[PDB]
Amino acid sequence: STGFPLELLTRPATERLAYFENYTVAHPRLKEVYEILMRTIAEPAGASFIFVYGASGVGKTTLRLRVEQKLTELALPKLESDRARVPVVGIEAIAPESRYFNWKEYYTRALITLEEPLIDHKFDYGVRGISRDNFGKINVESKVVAPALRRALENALIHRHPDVFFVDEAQHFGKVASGYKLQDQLDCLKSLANMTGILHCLLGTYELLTFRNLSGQLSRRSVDIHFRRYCADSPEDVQAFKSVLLTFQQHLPLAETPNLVDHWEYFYERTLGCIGTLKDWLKRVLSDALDREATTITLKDLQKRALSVAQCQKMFKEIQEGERQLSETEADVQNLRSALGLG
Amino acid sequence: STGFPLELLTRPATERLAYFENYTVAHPRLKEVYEILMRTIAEPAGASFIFVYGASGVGKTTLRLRVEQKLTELALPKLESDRARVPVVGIEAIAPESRYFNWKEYYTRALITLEEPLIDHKFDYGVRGISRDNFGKINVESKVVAPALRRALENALIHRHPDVFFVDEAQHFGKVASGYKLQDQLDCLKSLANMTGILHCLLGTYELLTFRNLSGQLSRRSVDIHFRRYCADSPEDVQAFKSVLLTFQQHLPLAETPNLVDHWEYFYERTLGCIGTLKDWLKRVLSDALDREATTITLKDLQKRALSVAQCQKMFKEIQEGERQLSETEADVQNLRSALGLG
Ligand SMILES: Nc1ncnc2c1ncn2[C@@H]1O[C@H](COP(=O)(O)OP(=O)(O)OP(=O)(O)O)[C@@H](O)[C@H]1O
Ligand SMILES: Nc1ncnc2c1ncn2[C@@H]1O[C@H](COP(=O)(O)OP(=O)(O)OP(=O)(O)O)[C@@H](O)[C@H]1O
Ligand SMILES: [Mg+2]
Ligand SMILES: [Mg+2]
Repeated sequence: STGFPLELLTRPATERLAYFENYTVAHPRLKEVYEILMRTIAEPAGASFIFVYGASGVGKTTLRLRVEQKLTELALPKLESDRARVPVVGIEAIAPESRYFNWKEYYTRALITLEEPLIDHKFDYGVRGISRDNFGKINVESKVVAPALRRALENALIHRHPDVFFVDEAQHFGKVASGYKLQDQLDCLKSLANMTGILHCLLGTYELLTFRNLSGQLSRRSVDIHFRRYCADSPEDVQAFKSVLLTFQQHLPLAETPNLVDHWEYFYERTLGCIGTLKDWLKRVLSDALDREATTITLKDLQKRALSVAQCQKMFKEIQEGERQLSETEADVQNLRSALGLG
Repeated sequence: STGFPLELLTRPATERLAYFENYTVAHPRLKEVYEILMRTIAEPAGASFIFVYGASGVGKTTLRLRVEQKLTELALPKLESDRARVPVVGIEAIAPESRYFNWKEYYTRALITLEEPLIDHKFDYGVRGISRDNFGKINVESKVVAPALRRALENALIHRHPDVFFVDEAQHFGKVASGYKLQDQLDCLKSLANMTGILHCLLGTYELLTFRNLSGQLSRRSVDIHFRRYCADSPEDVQAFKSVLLTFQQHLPLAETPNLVDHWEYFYERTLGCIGTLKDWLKRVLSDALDREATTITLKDLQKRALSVAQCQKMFKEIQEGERQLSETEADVQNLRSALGLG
């Protein structure tokens, strides 16, 4: 069957909720973005950054988890033969309490997350302020200055040599005081990548376009992957969203399968085509309908956990201007030819 | 009976005062908001913030206490088997002495409040500057810097894994020196909730509306619960307020039960429909009556401990602006569909 296992109706509420939460659906936009990211991570070819722009509810974190799992699986059979190598290191950027981004905490937490192998792996990193402990976790004193932590992190990266270096929620890199300091931040990241030869992938919302093409040297070693949502002007995206809604309602662990394709306009209204937001909405609706033990979902149930109109109104405002910066037209190509003299 | 026990008349005034103090009434708005908050807490579904707006007088603190007690009771049967688990942790935000909201005190106070379990729970907090003592109290020195406290708090939250982390008086988060820093504070909170996976509930007055819509990412993961007051324009709210007044006068431990529905316009005028204001005003009147040993209450007595016209006039100005900003109309949906192209 193309739907959920019908045995779940005998199971209690927790099992059905867990099954619905653990389900990952495959849709064309996620598939194409995942394929492009796999291709650009297989060989960087003189690139140090992968910029993955995606709106609030597009699947950035779950895509990162999926690619992390696939990279670990692909590295597994040679990992049995080759040691001193991690497949992938995944970290998330921290929004600082102060006005500027704190690089010392970033470096120490990068060392913490990267350095969790089995205790047999000993390297004796540089600087005397970094070591192991009795629990096997790296201890970092408060007296170590930021360049020392950077040198130790560089040594760890060049030793382990991960395939990619994931920095989730990369929007937090833009919290600085000086207007021009954005270039300096991105150049610091580039310098960290260069000595280690480690491809960095930055995941963030459409705000991350502030780091897009702020320098030509940085523009050369960056790859722009757009995790586009589903539009409404294009009938193809509308049909894709309808099909994904059909797949979701097909696999909902309920006694009566609800009909959802009728109010596709309603579902698009409160999700803007985002897939993670729709999945969370359906999860909350399922939890509500399963607390009352109702054999189905009712419209008013969708109205209960739907996001506020003000919330969805503004999300479109930042998405619409975000896509405008990412819009590539034939006019831009012609100006490139005219500037280059190739006309 | 539907009112206070008649035996309390023989008892001295202290027990009558205590009984009226601990007595709590159930009214439709409080029940609805409590149900919504419990539903949101049970299945956050990728939501890290619950912004519980409400005027000063709606019962936000009492709602928080009731939710805390009910969650503790619900988690008790599972807490019998599984240990090292706190059902719910609640802390109150502190208005800073300086011009900026300090985060070091917030982190250390969250660590103190979160970590008060049975001494058998040992988790060896990160960073060497935080440890236990001879009296079971968390020791935090001035040696540690704010990122170290943040790391220790994050590890403690991950290990304990509370269902929800209540933050009362959340308006104090707005004490900043820069306008963009107001968004930066919420970004820091979002990162803290993301990297630990702990649901954060913000309870505050209508000045919390400055945190309502800012960045699409924050809007996607921020539930809005409105603890609306009882308006006078709608007859249903007037009837509910009159029912609350009637049960309050039924529950007043006096030899003679006064007539309170008659002066419902006055109460309102001096309470604006907030149940907490009515409750504490009646508490003051009853305390005066018990001090005078008077069998009943008079309007005069109400006039003695009422609220000044200037006080209530400032109340309605902030409430009027708070409800105006939170007003969701069908016209607003029309622009959203028109902007989305679904009209
Ligand atoms: N294809 C998918 N299948 C199942 N669940 C998905 C899918 N895409 C997203 N989700 C859900 O979305 C959530 C993960 O967050 P998601 O990656 O969608 O966020 P984002 O909006 O891209 O980023 P951010 O966390 O920065 O706002 C999880 O609840 C996950 O179940
Ligand atoms: N439903 C209720 N039944 C009884 N007493 C209530 C009720 N709601 C509020 N109170 C009273 O209100 C007081 C608690 O403060 P309350 O939560 O009402 O304040 P608030 O205005 O919502 O919040 P804040 O403290 O931020 O101003 C107590 O005196 C409590 O007895
Ligand atoms: Mg995400
Ligand atoms: Mg209160």
